[PDB]
Amino acid sequence: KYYGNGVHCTKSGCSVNWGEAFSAGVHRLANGGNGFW
Repeated sequence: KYYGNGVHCTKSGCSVNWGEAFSAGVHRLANGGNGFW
C-alpha cells in the first residue's frame, strides 16, 4: 500500500520516509513556474 511522496504505511503503523517527502514538498514549493525557484 504505497502512497504520496515519501509515505509508506504497512505494518499497522506508518513509516513515512521524511527525506523523500521533505524534498518532495520543496519540489512542490518550486515545481516550475518557468523559473528557478
